[PDB]
Amino acid sequence: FSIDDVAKQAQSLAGKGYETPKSNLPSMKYADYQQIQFNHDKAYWNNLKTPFKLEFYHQGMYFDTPVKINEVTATAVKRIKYSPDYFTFGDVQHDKDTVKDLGFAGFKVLYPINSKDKNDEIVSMLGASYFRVIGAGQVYGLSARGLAIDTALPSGEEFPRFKEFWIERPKPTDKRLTIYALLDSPRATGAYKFVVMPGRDTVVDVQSKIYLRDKVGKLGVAPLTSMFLFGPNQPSPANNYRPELHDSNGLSIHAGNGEWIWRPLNNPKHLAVSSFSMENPQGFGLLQRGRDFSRFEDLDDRYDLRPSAWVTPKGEWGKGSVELVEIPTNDETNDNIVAYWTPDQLPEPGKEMNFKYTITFSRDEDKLHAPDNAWVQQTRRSTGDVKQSNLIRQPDGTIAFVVDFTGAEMKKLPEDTPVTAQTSIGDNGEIVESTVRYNPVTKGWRLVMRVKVKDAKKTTEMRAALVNADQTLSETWSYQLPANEVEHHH
Ligand code: NA
Repeated sequence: FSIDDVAKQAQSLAGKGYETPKSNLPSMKYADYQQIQFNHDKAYWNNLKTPFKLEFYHQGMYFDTPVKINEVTATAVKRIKYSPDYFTFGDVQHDKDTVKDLGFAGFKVLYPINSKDKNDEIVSMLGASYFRVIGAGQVYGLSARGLAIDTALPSGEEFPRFKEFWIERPKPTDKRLTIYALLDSPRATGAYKFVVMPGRDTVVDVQSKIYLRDKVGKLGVAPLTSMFLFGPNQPSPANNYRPELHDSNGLSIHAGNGEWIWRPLNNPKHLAVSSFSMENPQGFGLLQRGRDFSRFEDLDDRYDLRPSAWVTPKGEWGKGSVELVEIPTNDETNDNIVAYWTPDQLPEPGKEMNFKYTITFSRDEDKLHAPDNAWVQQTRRSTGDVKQSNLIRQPDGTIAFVVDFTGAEMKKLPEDTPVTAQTSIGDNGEIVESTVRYNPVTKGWRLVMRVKVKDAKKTTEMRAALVNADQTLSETWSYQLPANEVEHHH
């Protein structure tokens, strides 16, 4: 069994009219749902000699369609049948006749990633083509997807879904788990081979074969979905003991031409789409830079322990854009950040597309960056004059940003190193002041940029990179001041 077996099924589906899935759920309040729990004593492979274990999700609410799950042993492909016996329901029905047409909603993978005597979750595959992944000592944060379609387009995003999985039984000695997945969507289908490698960083190897059943406005490859409520770049308007609240705070990109770009995330008042056009992207990911607990202070959610996800393409992906979508949100309950690679041109429907890449879920951001290129540790917004601290100061139309850089090589540079800053700003803004100074506390350099906005109702974009005389010392801080962000009222 290989990806070809799945691809064959994908190609077939792509050559026929799309079959809209039909709900198979009978009569549910969320409270009741939370009562349906998987009997940990029923973990798949709990009887096998293998560190990996499987658990399943039960249908209910908006998980109104099932996914088929098969196990791939050395000699056979066995369909893992759904049974209410895998779960405990307590208060809910679950009659062997009321759950007759039910199947699994999704599945999770367990592994002793933290300690030998505990099978902790490391992967969760549930809903559309979404899945969550974590490394050692981490807590669930951002999600990845098998594919994204027409995201942020006025015509409406199309959400493909994984309808079937093939999980091969690992040898007792295996440290990796292979998962195959069949993806179906109104205008697209696909075949995936996932290879999950748990560790300090849990790395997922991805190979896919996508087929368009019909042309689409936008194809999102290797998508990531996260959440950003507020942070020092745009602090919470309402009092909150939490200084920050987010699963990611920036989009990191290693451009086709070698430049490193860092786009701090926002929670704009209006839908924001940012496109970084390039050819052959070397890498991109939604990162969580700054993991000291004091940035978050939340003991229940532990944002400080949530993974950064870095996508590394295998091969040349050609012309397209690493796109960032920021959605207005008032709550941390719904993800508002999306990132992906979207190709400029697509081949004719039915034509096969091959994408190979790895997704690294890590807490070692410094290791997800080139050592000889400084990165932005944090971005702090402040009123125009950074020297001023008066509490009743009236807006003077100007705004400032304190951007702190640090890095392996930078930490060694001498204090008196004449570090300069190459800046730039869009037509809607003007750079009033731009200074760089050494930070003896961090052993890095601090940039203070003050800019004035011409029209607060329009978007304002600026860029800055630390340079030396002989070279470029840091990634390019690429910031966007959302429209209506610095507007005063009432
Ligand atoms: Na602190």
